[PDB]
Amino acid sequence: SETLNPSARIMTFYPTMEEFRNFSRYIAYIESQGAHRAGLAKVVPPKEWKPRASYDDIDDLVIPAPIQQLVTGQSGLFTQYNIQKKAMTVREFRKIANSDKYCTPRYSEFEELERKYWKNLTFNPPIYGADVNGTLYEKHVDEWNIGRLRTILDLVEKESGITIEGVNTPYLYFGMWKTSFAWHTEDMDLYSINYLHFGEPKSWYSVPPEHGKRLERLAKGFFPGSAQSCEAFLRHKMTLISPLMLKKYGIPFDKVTQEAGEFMITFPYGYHAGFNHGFNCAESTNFATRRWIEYGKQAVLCSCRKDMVKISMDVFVRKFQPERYKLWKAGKDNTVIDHTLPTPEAAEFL
Amino acid sequence: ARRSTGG
Ligand SMILES: O=C(O)CNC(=O)C(=O)O
Ligand SMILES: [Zn+2]
Ligand SMILES: [Zn+2]
Repeated sequence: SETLNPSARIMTFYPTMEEFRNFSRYIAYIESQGAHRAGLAKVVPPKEWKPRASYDDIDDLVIPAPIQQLVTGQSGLFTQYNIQKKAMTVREFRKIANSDKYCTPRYSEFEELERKYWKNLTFNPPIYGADVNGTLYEKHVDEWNIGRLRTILDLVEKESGITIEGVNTPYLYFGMWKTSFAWHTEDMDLYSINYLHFGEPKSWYSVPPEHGKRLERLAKGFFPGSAQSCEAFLRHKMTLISPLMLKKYGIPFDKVTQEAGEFMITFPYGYHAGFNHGFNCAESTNFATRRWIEYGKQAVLCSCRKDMVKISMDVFVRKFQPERYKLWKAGKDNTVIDHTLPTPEAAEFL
Repeated sequence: ARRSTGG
């Protein structure tokens, strides 16, 4: 912890090449600084580091299921419907993105573009080239390689043999102006990594994990029909709530803009939302630490859909909590999570 | 299973 980052503000890190080499050790280090308390962090990599030599050979890359984003609502409360469109290349996507109809409006400060977004998000539905299976990293890149991070999340594939797309495999996201990502935590309350490869920025909104229940209570009051049908209806990723609506109901939050060549980290039970400024490309996957195991055991999942991501927590409890295995199996494990506490791997930084 | 953007 309550001493480090007591204001729960987003923190930016500038590691050296030596500090940047070990992924998990840096995640543990930034938690010893109190970064997890905001639910989101920014990491600027060393200037010498490059994951790919050039982005000039990706026009023939196929986006199998691009989505037209239809937004409905008023007074800072919205519902986003994602409509599947036919397959298109990155060349076909860039032409539409940069066309007069879908291009970024003229602006001075970010506050002006942010005002423009919340005023126009229901008009001219844009196309989002989201959830594309793939990587833009070169095979030889060993530092922060999204396709092979080497965290404890590797146990799900190593022992079960289970492959979950976007969770333990990389996803690419081709954006344009006004394309959004609704309010959500990660599947099973995992962490996530987001690298922006090139193009226009991506802006983010975050709610601290310790205040996450307050956002859930507010969303349930605004969409009571959605709450009755599904316990975790926010996992459907359809709800847009503006920063003015958050401020009105006393929900604490912070904002941040990610530029090309920067990393964003999301922490367990960290609610986040945002939008793209214009044409770009991002890479994303999920990861875990020893701190996540308790969040995964207590994650409230979607009940109405049968395709949803659910991980067997058994393998993590057997290896990391052998003393609690019988207690947890009998349902006698009644552990209360402390969101301010850092991962046990942060021991060497104290 | 599969990670999604919803809608
Ligand atoms: O970029 C997007 O639309 C999806 N990204 C995220 O929400 C993430 O990396 O957790
Ligand atoms: Zn996310
Ligand atoms: Zn549901």
